[PDB]
Amino acid sequence: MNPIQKAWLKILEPVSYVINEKMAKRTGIIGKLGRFFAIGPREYGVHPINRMFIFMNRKYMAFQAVALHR
Amino acid sequence: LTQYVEGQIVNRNQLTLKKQEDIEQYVLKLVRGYFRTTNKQGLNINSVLQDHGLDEFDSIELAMQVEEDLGYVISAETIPVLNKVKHFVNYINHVEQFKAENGKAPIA
Amino acid sequence: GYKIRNKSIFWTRAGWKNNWHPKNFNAPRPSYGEFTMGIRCRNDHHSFLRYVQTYRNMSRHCKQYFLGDKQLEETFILGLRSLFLVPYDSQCLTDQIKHGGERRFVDQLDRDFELISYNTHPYQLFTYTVRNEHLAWKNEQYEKIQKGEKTFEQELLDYLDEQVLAEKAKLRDGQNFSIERMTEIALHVFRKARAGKVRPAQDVRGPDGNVNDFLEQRRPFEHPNPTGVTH
Amino acid sequence: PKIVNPQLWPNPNKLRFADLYKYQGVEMKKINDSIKNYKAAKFYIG
Amino acid sequence: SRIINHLRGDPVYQDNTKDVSLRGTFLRGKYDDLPTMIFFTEACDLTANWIPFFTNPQYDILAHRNVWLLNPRNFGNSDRHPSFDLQEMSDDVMRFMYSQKISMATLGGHGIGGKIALAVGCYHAERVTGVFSIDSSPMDQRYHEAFKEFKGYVNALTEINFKTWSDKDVKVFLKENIKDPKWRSIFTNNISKNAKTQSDSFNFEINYLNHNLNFNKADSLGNWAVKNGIYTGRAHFIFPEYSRWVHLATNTLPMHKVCARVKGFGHDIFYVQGDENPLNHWVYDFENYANVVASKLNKFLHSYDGVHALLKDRTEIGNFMIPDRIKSRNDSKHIYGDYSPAHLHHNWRFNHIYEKHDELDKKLN
Ligand SMILES: COC1=C(OC)C(=O)C(C/C=C(\C)CC/C=C(\C)CC/C=C(\C)CC/C=C(\C)CC/C=C(\C)CC/C=C(\C)CC/C=C(/C)CCC=C(C)C)=C(C)C1=O
Repeated sequence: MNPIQKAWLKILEPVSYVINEKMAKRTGIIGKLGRFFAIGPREYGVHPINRMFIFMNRKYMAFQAVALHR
Repeated sequence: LTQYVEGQIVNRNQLTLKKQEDIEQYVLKLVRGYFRTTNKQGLNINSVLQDHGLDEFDSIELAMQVEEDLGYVISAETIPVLNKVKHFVNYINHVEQFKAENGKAPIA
Repeated sequence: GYKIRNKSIFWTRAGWKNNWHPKNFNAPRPSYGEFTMGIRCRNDHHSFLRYVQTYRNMSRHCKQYFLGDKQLEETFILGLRSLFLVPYDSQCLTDQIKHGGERRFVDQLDRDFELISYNTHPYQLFTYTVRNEHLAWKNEQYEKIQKGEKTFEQELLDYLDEQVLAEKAKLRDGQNFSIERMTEIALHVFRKARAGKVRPAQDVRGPDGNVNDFLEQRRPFEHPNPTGVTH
Repeated sequence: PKIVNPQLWPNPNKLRFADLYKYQGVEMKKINDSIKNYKAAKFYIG
Repeated sequence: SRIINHLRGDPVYQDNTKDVSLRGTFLRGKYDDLPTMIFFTEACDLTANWIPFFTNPQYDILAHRNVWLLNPRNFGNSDRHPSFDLQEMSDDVMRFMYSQKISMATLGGHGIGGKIALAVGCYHAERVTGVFSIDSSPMDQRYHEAFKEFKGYVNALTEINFKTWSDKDVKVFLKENIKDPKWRSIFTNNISKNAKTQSDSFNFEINYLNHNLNFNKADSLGNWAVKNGIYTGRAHFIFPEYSRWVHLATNTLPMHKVCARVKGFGHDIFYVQGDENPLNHWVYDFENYANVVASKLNKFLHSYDGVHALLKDRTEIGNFMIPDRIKSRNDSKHIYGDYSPAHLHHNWRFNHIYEKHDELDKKLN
């Protein structure tokens, strides 16, 4: 979760009501459509790019300390 | 001149002994206050700190406390010879005489 | 369980388990005055006093951030001595080190003090974290005692004291309530209490006494698997 | 913000299943530590 | 007395392989409700010899599980039947578990006993939590030197006729024909005198056994047939470093070949550090070998036995969610997602613990 996801939720508050309360619990294709596009927290919502930067930043920074501490 | 004591800032007080009897009492109170000292009541003027669970590194902590209570600046060359209660008593006198004759503190 | 089988594991070209003077070609050789014109050497006889002042500094500079916690100052001292007593108690013959173990260890402790002077030594940051977690748990006990409430630690002691009475009231043939028996009683309670933290005791069943908790469960709608796919 | 729950299945009890509800907080806790550095660097960058 | 309880009965020769009942010793656990462990001793070997292993405070195995030291058919006090088909001998255990009201059990074995234990998991996996095999492998051992001696000794034992032979004639026969000290002692103690001192005989069926071994075909106990299949559940193998029965070089591959969940050496397969000694097969005698087996056994029972395949350890129960396959549930309005697999009570069928806890759950709400 992050602030940008929380902004979507405030904007999608009425949309969440229509899809989740009404559509998601119907039967038929209308239910399959609502349960599929259900609004909430992200499944597998992690961002590998952001995580990649964090790893290389920490790995490259430890090299700086060795190279600079002479 | 202030120090933390159990999370509270307390004003530190310095002592001025200028008397033999006051020195022997201060050192014993000092050595008996150290958590490593054994047989605190068996401690006397002629007690070897080694015989009470104290080593060279504990004499340093004691000297560090003498600077806190008296304001002295003890050099590293003088600490390793303080292995008895008698040694702290005689060193404290030599410092008081040096300042009373030379008008300055000994070389640190 | 498993022991090293190679008998020559601790063998070196300098002897068995020799980590003080490894064998090298350029070995130390003597010097003669009558034949020596000049020399460039860094060895001196100042390592002893540097070993003393280094202790006084590392001790006094660490206490600046203890906030007068007497119990922490005494604990830190025991840890500081364990760091300076390594050369005196080690298997390594520190008096036979290649070019002087005294200068080597002193120069090493000086690098630790430099980090201490900046309050950046990992032992310092580790001491702050360890102590804060301890005081948060001690203050929780204090807040519960001032309210007259019972601590989870006292409830165990009282539950263990009564179990000992029940177990010794039937131990009449013998009368040696060994420390072994006292121990397994406490561990059995700990294992049930340990599992109780994650699954508290709802009813007379006790801590972690519900089979239904171990039936098929699913992540809540509000917290799905963020790290990977689910199907 | 409150999230609408279709209530198709009952969510696990936080007391009995607490680890399932932790990841969300630690993620924001990471970001807050980063923001402390952004603010502390206002004078250096400026 | 109480902790040690071995049901008493007389062997019955059976013409039908389904009317076979198993008998053995039961070791009660320290605690009230514990899952059960069924352990099979070496062929022609006494169950009592394993009592000090399972009744040692240092190991404290009974603190974990109740132990059933059970004898297979044609061994010990159990019924007798010429067939040794692992499928038939496995059904015997399922009836015993039914007669004793055991829903599912942990299975163990020593040597050939390990095969019998693993066969039950291969034929009845839904009711077996784990398998712990000691100095055995699901492998053809007909040509192993250790088996040949056992196969050879059993054949020599067919020459003695207790009716005509005197007590001294027997003792002289064993020392000369049986060189191994342990096997010799095991066989001597297996000799028993029936009521009214009518005559002495072996507790095990010497005729049916020799035919199984002497014929030396697929049904032989040394053989492990492809018909036995694969074991789907938890399996841990422990054998001596220098063992005549399981050679570390190649006799570990059958475990991977037969057990699907076996990860490999260092995780589910271990060897005990030891010297070359033909007596290392009997780990329970030597403390050094036994201490490692017990520690590894207690670890398997505590953390690995009865744990779902895709979970690492018992610690992950309730905190690790397994992915679900699509279109695997009957409900059509089901949002497929990760789930923690269901782990049931060890005897949920023959008790009402679920019916009881359902009521208590309602009282909360
Ligand atoms: C200083 O010490 C050092 C380190 O720290 C120790 C290092 O880690 C390192 C190593 C360096 C790294 C680990 C970084 C690696 C990064 C690399 C290789 C490049 C990464 C490139 C990307 C992730 C792609 C980015 C692509 C885009 C931003 C384009 C898409 C976005 C668009 C078009 C949005 C428009 C953006 C702007 C107008 C810029 C304004 C900035 C904003 C934050 C506005 C954001 C606005 C919104 C609405 C979110 C070094 C060299 C170093 O010197």
